[PDB]
Amino acid sequence: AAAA
Amino acid sequence: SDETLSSNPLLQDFDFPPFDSVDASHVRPGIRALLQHLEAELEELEKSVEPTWPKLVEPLEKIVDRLTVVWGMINHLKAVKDTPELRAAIEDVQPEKVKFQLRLGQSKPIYNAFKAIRESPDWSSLSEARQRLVEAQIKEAVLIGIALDDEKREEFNKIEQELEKLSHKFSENVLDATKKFEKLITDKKEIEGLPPSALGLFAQAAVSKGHENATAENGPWIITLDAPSYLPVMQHAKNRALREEVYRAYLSRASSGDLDNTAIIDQILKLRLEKAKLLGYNNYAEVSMAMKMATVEKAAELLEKLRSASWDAAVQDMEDLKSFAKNQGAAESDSMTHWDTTFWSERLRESKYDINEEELRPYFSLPKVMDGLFSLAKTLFGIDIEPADGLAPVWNNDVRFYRVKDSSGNPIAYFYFDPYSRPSEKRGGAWMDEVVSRSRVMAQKGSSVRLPVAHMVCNQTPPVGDKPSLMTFREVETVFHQFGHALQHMLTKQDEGLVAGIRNIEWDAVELPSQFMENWCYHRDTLMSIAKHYETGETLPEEVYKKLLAARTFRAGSFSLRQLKFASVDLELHTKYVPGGPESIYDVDQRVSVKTQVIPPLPEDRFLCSFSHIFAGGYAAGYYSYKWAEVLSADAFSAFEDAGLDDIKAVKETGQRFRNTILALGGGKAPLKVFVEFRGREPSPEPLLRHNGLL
Ligand SMILES: [Cl-]
Ligand code: NA
Ligand SMILES: [Zn+2]
Repeated sequence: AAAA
Repeated sequence: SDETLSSNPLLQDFDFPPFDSVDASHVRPGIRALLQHLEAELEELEKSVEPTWPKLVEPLEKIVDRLTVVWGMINHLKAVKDTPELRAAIEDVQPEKVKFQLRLGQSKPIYNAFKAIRESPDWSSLSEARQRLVEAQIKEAVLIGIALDDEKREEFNKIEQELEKLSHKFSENVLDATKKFEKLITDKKEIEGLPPSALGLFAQAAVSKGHENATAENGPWIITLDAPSYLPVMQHAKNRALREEVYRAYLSRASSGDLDNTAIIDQILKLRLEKAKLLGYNNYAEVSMAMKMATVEKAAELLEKLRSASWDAAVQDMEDLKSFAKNQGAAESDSMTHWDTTFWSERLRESKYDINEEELRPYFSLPKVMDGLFSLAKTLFGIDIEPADGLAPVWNNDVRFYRVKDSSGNPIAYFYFDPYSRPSEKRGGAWMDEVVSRSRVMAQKGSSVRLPVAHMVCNQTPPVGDKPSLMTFREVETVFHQFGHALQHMLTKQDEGLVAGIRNIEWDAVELPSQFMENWCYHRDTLMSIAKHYETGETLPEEVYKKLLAARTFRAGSFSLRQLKFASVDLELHTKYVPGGPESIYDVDQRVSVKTQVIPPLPEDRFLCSFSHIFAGGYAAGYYSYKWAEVLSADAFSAFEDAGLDDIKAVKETGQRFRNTILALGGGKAPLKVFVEFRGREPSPEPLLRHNGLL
């Protein structure tokens, strides 16, 4: 996952 | 029951995953049957392996792709539609899946074939993307323990198995802890200061827990720890005792009893260090850096540079809050605490800039935000995005689905968007995930490429009653951020599946396009295109836009230091810290905080227990990746500033170059080289500092  | 195993939705060929027909009951049979098939395929690959694309890379991608897509869809459902039955099913099969991943990654016939390609006399003629692919496969095999003799190998595999189990546990505990807290307030007085929007949410929450007479105006209210509920309390509750309680509850999530993540963290760090030693490194950070642009030294240097640039501003921010609270006659101004910060920051922001978040909300409705975002994407990148709901199965009635078309009207990609907080079943925060990659190998017979598909997930304030979701500016930025990730996945021009999209991009570069997109929230044409009253249709007044613009750098020093604290504690925990000694993770937290916070954390601070980025995410010894990439994103944005943001011709020309470099090249070229191809020179931290008023 490319989170924030 | 009553259906064949062969009919299991997880085992079918599908264009879009069967998100509407898969549940816990499919997982054990589906995953176990799939793994048997992939085992046989791996055997066939190993038996026929040659150092060529058709005999190595293509059959490998077919194996990797199937597992990634199917496990990906299950893990996505776990993240957005958690159930006890789904948890149990994933737990039951996860070791078998991990065992297969280790078997595949540790394949000596595959590794030896890749080395033969690397050692070919005409290596220099192989395409850059394919060179990147080969180099990545070789490096990854060593990092998954292929060079270890059989005894050390066994130890390595046991470590990998346990880490996978612990990370899943960590995230379940966080969800459960956020879910558990409920504050029922009967007395209208205790909720003084909470705006209509928050009252409306807390009442809507009260209805769902039995209180059917509950209204926003009068009826009872339920306070929860998910962001859309938690933040308004910390921003607006005049009752200081309520702020302290809610703050302390948030800060201690998953830190005691059944849901305690403390021992889980301790074990994770122990295992990570054991893994590092097995691989011949000094600590886990060195392992992490093997696949990153940075080194431990260079990451620490950047953090210290940004910290030094942020410190004085952060101290002044603290003094500003004290001064303001004191000038309001606030008794706590003599002893400001962590549960006063957000409240007084908001009061200061309102007074200083004359902007009230509640009054802005009607101008930021999700449908208009999406329209504006798509308009921007058309201007910058030449793509047309339209609703395609019905084309792909979805897991919830709130999930949107879109088709992305090029200028000729040809579909080039798709994405799902699951926008609203749903804390009963859905992980917090916001993220992007791959659904399927752009891939020549995985194309249908007749067509040249399988088109890429992405997930965007946010957790913004849910719709109230019949109205659309009305957003804060931060929620708008969050949508732009995840859309940036989705764009890099979707607009990739690589058809080499294993390096397409965001794959094989060094982790400290993946937050480039996402953070890049956030800058456009302040671009006048973009903001004005979005900011239309949801009922009235009127554009946000010019004078209000100017106030929003003025407030951009408010508390930039404090926001910066907070991020640096997270990045520094991550690095410290994976470098100097050794598990098992008298020093705890909270002692590390306290020590690191001395230089990265203006006041110490509470002794009861347990934020680490919910730091899923580093314990149940891709950012272990890597949280600094945000700031590393933000140097890149700010500098990339400065190319538009240089070109002329008031010149639509310049904006489109620059946008096209960005589209054809950062968004196009995936991991098929080193990220620094991609950046230089766009920027014209190596990166500078000056734009980042300038944008935030920290020069
Ligand atoms: Cl092996
Ligand atoms: Na590195
Ligand atoms: Zn991100």
